[PDB]
Amino acid sequence: GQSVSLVLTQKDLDFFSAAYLNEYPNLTVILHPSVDKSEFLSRFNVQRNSHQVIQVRTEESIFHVLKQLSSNINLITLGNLEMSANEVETFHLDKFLTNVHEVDR
Amino acid sequence: ASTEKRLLKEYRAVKKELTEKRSPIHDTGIVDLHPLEDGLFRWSAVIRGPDQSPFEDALWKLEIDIPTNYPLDPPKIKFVVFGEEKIRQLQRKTSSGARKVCYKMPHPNVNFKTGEICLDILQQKWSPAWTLQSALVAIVVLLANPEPLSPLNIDMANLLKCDDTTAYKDLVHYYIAKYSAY
Repeated sequence: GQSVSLVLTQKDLDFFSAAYLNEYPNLTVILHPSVDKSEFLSRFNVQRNSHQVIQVRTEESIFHVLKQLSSNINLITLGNLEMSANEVETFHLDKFLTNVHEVDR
Repeated sequence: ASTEKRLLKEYRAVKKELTEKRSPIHDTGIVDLHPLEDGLFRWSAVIRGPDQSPFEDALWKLEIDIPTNYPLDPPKIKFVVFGEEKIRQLQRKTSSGARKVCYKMPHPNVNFKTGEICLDILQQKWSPAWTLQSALVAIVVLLANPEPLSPLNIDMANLLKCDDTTAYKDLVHYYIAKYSAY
């Protein structure tokens, strides 16, 4: 049990590997609006883990999805959003780190 | 004094309505409803979330506390919701006996932790006109018809305020997959 929320923009996407979803049941992926869910799933052959992946339609929704999930680890590069200086929402979330530090967990 | 025999009548009613195949009970979402133990004042119910909605095709469990002056006062009704560690142990008993039930409830008008529900019918639009059975049907209607402006779960409600209907639905599909059990 090692709970991680992973938010992938277009750019963050190269730090992904089909391997992660195979191996960690408590990993949960949140796609930016820029990333289509169904194309993402065939591009990494992760159809089996449809449910673990969450298609969001606005950037704001990301934070609600993170806050609803409340994962122990929260990986997200805020710098890759189009929104900025809206850190209006907070630290409700345990252990945010920039998405680059995937490999640590 | 009297309450007891109403409650007993409500039980017999629903008992026999579920025994009939063609009765309208089934399309209302009510899978099961009964008292616990010998005590009439605590009940269990199982409901099926309504079609054309993100809660479709999954069951939920409800616990129902009946006050003594019922039906003048409403029952207290909550979804049974467990911690992620309690659910993963329940999942270890996988022999596919009775039915799969989901033990998380992600909806704007239910409290994610407690299982508590925010529905007018239960909070003093209640009247003795209502029964346990129709209050349940009311809750399934609520599942299809969340009210974002009266939220007990802010984050699910805010997905609707954003109009992020797909995030709402993916997330509901998530919880059902990962957190059901027997």
